[PDB]
Amino acid sequence: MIREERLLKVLRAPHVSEKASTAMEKSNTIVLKVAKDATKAEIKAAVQKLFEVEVEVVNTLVVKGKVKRHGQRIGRRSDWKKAYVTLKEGQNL
Amino acid sequence: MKRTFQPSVLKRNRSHGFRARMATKNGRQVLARRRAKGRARLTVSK
Amino acid sequence: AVVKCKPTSPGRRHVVKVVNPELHKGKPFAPLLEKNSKSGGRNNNGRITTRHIGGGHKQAYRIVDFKRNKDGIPAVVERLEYDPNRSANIALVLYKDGERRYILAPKGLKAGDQIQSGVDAAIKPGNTLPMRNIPVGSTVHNVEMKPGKGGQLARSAGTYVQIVARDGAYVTLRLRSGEMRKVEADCRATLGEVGNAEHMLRVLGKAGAARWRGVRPTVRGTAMNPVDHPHGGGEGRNFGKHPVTPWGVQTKGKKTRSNKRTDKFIVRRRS
RNA sequence: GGACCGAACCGACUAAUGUUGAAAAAUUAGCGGAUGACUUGUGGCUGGGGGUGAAAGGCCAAUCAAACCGGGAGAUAGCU
RNA sequence: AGCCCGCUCGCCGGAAGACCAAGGGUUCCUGUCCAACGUUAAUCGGGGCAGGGUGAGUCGACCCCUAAGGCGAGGCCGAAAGGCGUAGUCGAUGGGAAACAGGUUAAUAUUCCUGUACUUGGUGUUACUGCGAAGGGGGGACGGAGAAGGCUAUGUUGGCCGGGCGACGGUUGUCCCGGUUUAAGCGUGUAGGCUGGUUUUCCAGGCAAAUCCGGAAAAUCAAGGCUGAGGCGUGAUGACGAGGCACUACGGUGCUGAAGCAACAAAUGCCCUGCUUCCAGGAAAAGCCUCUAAGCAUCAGGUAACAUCAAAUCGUACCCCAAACCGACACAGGUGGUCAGGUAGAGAAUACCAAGGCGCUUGAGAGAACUCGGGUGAAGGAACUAGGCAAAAUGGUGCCGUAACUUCGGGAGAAGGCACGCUGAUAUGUAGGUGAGGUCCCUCGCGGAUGGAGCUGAAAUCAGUCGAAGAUACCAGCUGGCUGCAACUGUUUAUUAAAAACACAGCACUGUGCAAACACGAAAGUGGACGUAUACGGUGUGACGCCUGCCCGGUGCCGGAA
Ligand SMILES: [K+]
Ligand SMILES: [K+]
Ligand SMILES: [K+]
Ligand SMILES: [K+]
Ligand SMILES: [K+]
Ligand SMILES: [K+]
Ligand SMILES: [K+]
Ligand SMILES: [K+]
Ligand SMILES: [K+]
Ligand SMILES: [K+]
Ligand SMILES: [K+]
Ligand SMILES: [K+]
Ligand SMILES: [K+]
Ligand SMILES: [K+]
Ligand SMILES: [K+]
Ligand SMILES: [K+]
Ligand SMILES: [K+]
Ligand SMILES: [K+]
Ligand SMILES: [K+]
Ligand SMILES: [K+]
Ligand SMILES: [K+]
Ligand SMILES: [K+]
Ligand SMILES: [K+]
Ligand SMILES: [Mg+2]
Ligand SMILES: [Mg+2]
Ligand SMILES: [Mg+2]
Ligand SMILES: [Mg+2]
Ligand SMILES: [Mg+2]
Ligand SMILES: [Mg+2]
Ligand SMILES: [Mg+2]
Ligand SMILES: [Mg+2]
Ligand SMILES: [Mg+2]
Ligand SMILES: [Mg+2]
Ligand SMILES: [Mg+2]
Ligand SMILES: [Mg+2]
Ligand SMILES: [Mg+2]
Ligand SMILES: [Mg+2]
Ligand SMILES: [Mg+2]
Ligand SMILES: [Mg+2]
Ligand SMILES: [Mg+2]
Ligand SMILES: [Mg+2]
Ligand SMILES: [Mg+2]
Ligand SMILES: [Mg+2]
Ligand SMILES: [Mg+2]
Ligand SMILES: [Mg+2]
Ligand SMILES: [Mg+2]
Ligand SMILES: [Mg+2]
Ligand SMILES: [Mg+2]
Ligand SMILES: [Mg+2]
Ligand SMILES: [Mg+2]
Ligand SMILES: [Mg+2]
Ligand SMILES: [Mg+2]
Ligand SMILES: [Mg+2]
Ligand SMILES: [Mg+2]
Ligand SMILES: [Mg+2]
Ligand SMILES: [Mg+2]
Ligand SMILES: [Mg+2]
Ligand SMILES: [Mg+2]
Ligand SMILES: [Mg+2]
Ligand SMILES: [Mg+2]
Ligand SMILES: [Mg+2]
Ligand SMILES: [Mg+2]
Ligand SMILES: [Mg+2]
Ligand SMILES: [Mg+2]
Ligand SMILES: [Mg+2]
Ligand SMILES: [Mg+2]
Ligand SMILES: [Mg+2]
Ligand SMILES: [Mg+2]
Ligand SMILES: [Mg+2]
Ligand SMILES: [Mg+2]
Ligand SMILES: [Mg+2]
Ligand SMILES: [Mg+2]
Ligand SMILES: [Mg+2]
Ligand SMILES: [Mg+2]
Ligand SMILES: [Mg+2]
Ligand SMILES: [Mg+2]
Ligand SMILES: [Mg+2]
Ligand SMILES: [Mg+2]
Ligand SMILES: [Mg+2]
Ligand SMILES: [Mg+2]
Repeated sequence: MIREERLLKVLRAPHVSEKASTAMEKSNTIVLKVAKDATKAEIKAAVQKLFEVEVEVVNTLVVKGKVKRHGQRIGRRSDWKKAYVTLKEGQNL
Repeated sequence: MKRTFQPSVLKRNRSHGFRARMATKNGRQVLARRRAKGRARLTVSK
Repeated sequence: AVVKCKPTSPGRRHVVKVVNPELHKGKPFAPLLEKNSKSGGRNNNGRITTRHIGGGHKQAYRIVDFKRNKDGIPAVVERLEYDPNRSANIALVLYKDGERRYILAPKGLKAGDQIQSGVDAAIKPGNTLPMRNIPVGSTVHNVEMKPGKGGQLARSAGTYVQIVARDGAYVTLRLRSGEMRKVEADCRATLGEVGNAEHMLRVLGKAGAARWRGVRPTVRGTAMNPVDHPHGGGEGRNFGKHPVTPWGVQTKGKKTRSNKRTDKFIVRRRS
């Protein structure tokens, strides 16, 4: 069993975009920003515990951060992990 | 025409990378010199 | 059989092949093979230490029994095989107990022949005995220099040694070089001459054929610059110095043997 | 078959062009090899009086009758 | 002028197309801006700014396994630093489980969705049950060339289905246009390739053991096993599908949906890691199969079926004959692998096209000299010039014909000559290739024999016919004679020298008896070589033919020693 302490840290934010929206209303899939070191197993456990929904499967990818200038002052944004969480049919969030 | 620089990341790391430098006392002296000078980049290691 | 190629191309005009129909056409006996990767004549410093070595065909090493120490047990020659590692052919022999080994193929040996090693062996080609038990005057090959060490002398195609004398613990051998040499009488030898005597009649015929055998070109010293070789230099063809090796030692008559340890065993030098 | 003709591929014999170039070695038209001592990818080994060289003092990062970088070092300069 | 849309034109098409690895790193997509950047303008951009975008049990990495090689506990060696190396441990460019078709995004997809699969492992049952390795054996597991036969990708034509009936003479037909596609998996075990099978007994082998492998001897039976492209069936009452219909936010969404066959041609792909043949004789280790040891004994473990769970992590956008990589540039350069349609063609040459992609990021005029790249040229024809430099010329296939000389192979495509388009006939399409239905047989199947419809189809001869010209374009040898040098194919001064130089097979001299000489190395060691004088090193000469004379005073080397 994954500690609840751990599960409470792994989900960071919902991800809002046209693709995320289409994923929700076509494939019953929610898109999350999750902790960089979160595994598919942890992500599944967290969503089922914290959002109280049945998860079919988690797909994940690492987004590489862009380089961005800030008044002639350059800096690289952090890489972050995105999770496409497919909910079982009948579940809603 | 074929120029002298033909990049291979594997070859780069094996020739000049951090672990190659640490492998010998002369390599470790390179790192000491570069730290002393205050280089932002000690080696080719990415 | 020695066969001259017809001159259908300049590279073929002078080729002379040794075609032996008796040699196994199939693949070698897998349990007795090992890999043997090439050196390019470079040592463990990665430096060339013997020039003119490189390339040529890949070759597997055949484990050849030079010790011939499996005594009392007869063996039958299964087949003769080509061995790329040496000038002699080799014979796959099957011992009565089921063991297979390779041996140097003596002259005359053919598939079906019986061989044996040990003191009680018969005096027939391919049989191995201590030279104590071999008649003086006999022709032998694959001769040991130290008891139990395995054959070191007379292994190349068509070579043999003559046992000229036995005096106490030692026998005197006449080697192919002409040298008269003493060896302990407990040293084993195999009766007969090494086979494939026609080996020396081969004519490679072209530059490429030497390259297949992993020999790279020799550049003459006199073709070089002084910085490269003692013979180097000159406007046109010049020489005008005593011939030497690349390292400056005289190379036409100067003797280089220097081994006081083994001098006692040499009854007479080759010349 | 280090055979022949000929593309790919590898070379580089001639000419013109170009020479503050399109290019710090090329382009165009022709040219040689093209199953071999062939060619090529990836990785590896050889280190500077050292390597490697089918030998031209060739090549060793556009650098070679002794690489490059740092040091002895403000070498020395009866010369400008 | 340069952006977008449209119509036309031109260019590439063994690429100037499509895609991988590498290398790069957001360049990708959308909106917005045009200062700078872009060799011009720019409303455009690989430019600025903002937002979005990369979804995996099966693809790759990681992982298991090793090659060259690296490192290397102890160890050996070395003033120190260090060198070398054993056990080991790393190291791919190689070996090792498994997924396909269709659909979808502005931008990902073998990753998402739909349909249909497959692999490995952990649990739990149930039944049956000798399991067990750091050890043994097998396998994995291997070259070059050649030739076929069987196939498929693919193409062509016919049939079938849908559409058309023509801006100008003709075109309801032997007419025109388009489509005619469908996977892995599963079942079947074919063309063909290889191999005798089975049961006993015995045994100096495989570091011990072995029921395994090896060896020996009988008996018995002769077809048993293994491998295998493709086809066929199923997958698929599906998917896709030319069009049509309804909407357009004039970008394109929604709905429906015909035929979906056959013949012939056919790879450089597959069967094939095959077969034949040759000498230069062609990795390793694990996974995998099998054997036992110590050990464990109605246990663990093994095998099979079923159920269940798991298969993480990282990569995944985009560029790659390049404006994104290597070349300081948005640079005529360089960059490994895969795919490869039509007509003509021997062809991956070449011409024109397809799919697809582009018109090369200054234009507009003008129509001087001169320069560059080309076209043609009266008469002459090398008179040019250092030199026929450059140009012009030759150029194909078939048949005829072909000298000196020669190492008997050559020289030779020597030289030189003739034919060559189209139409018709032989023959409404021939010789040949392919092969259906039927027929009969059968050890009734992907079978055998015959049969020969249909399809495909050279080459020749004869007769005719058009042009100045029929290898019509592109493409595509100039030829011959005497002679120096080097035998030859090769190699070389990256970037002014390709040669007569280097190498070379062959020859000779010489050293070298193996802990070899010799070489790298204060050394240990290593190469020489897991070679052994028919071998190895050094030196000179340089195929082959005929040959290689005299001098040992000098210098060297070898030997002698009173
Ligand atoms: K041999
Ligand atoms: K030579
Ligand atoms: K000289
Ligand atoms: K040198
Ligand atoms: K010279
Ligand atoms: K000279
Ligand atoms: K390489
Ligand atoms: K130097
Ligand atoms: K450099
Ligand atoms: K346009
Ligand atoms: K403008
Ligand atoms: K991993
Ligand atoms: K498959
Ligand atoms: K992708
Ligand atoms: K581009
Ligand atoms: K003008
Ligand atoms: K020609
Ligand atoms: K000549
Ligand atoms: K000559
Ligand atoms: K040349
Ligand atoms: K040369
Ligand atoms: K003399
Ligand atoms: K003398
Ligand atoms: Mg999924
Ligand atoms: Mg992923
Ligand atoms: Mg950061
Ligand atoms: Mg040599
Ligand atoms: Mg020689
Ligand atoms: Mg020279
Ligand atoms: Mg000298
Ligand atoms: Mg002279
Ligand atoms: Mg002189
Ligand atoms: Mg000297
Ligand atoms: Mg050739
Ligand atoms: Mg060159
Ligand atoms: Mg050219
Ligand atoms: Mg050619
Ligand atoms: Mg010179
Ligand atoms: Mg250079
Ligand atoms: Mg110097
Ligand atoms: Mg000083
Ligand atoms: Mg000064
Ligand atoms: Mg324009
Ligand atoms: Mg084509
Ligand atoms: Mg990459
Ligand atoms: Mg940017
Ligand atoms: Mg863009
Ligand atoms: Mg501008
Ligand atoms: Mg941009
Ligand atoms: Mg895989
Ligand atoms: Mg070591
Ligand atoms: Mg140690
Ligand atoms: Mg490993
Ligand atoms: Mg690999
Ligand atoms: Mg894309
Ligand atoms: Mg082969
Ligand atoms: Mg077909
Ligand atoms: Mg081919
Ligand atoms: Mg992609
Ligand atoms: Mg441009
Ligand atoms: Mg370019
Ligand atoms: Mg290339
Ligand atoms: Mg072309
Ligand atoms: Mg097109
Ligand atoms: Mg003009
Ligand atoms: Mg002209
Ligand atoms: Mg004229
Ligand atoms: Mg005229
Ligand atoms: Mg004339
Ligand atoms: Mg004249
Ligand atoms: Mg004149
Ligand atoms: Mg000319
Ligand atoms: Mg011309
Ligand atoms: Mg056919
Ligand atoms: Mg003359
Ligand atoms: Mg020559
Ligand atoms: Mg040549
Ligand atoms: Mg040059
Ligand atoms: Mg040149
Ligand atoms: Mg010479």
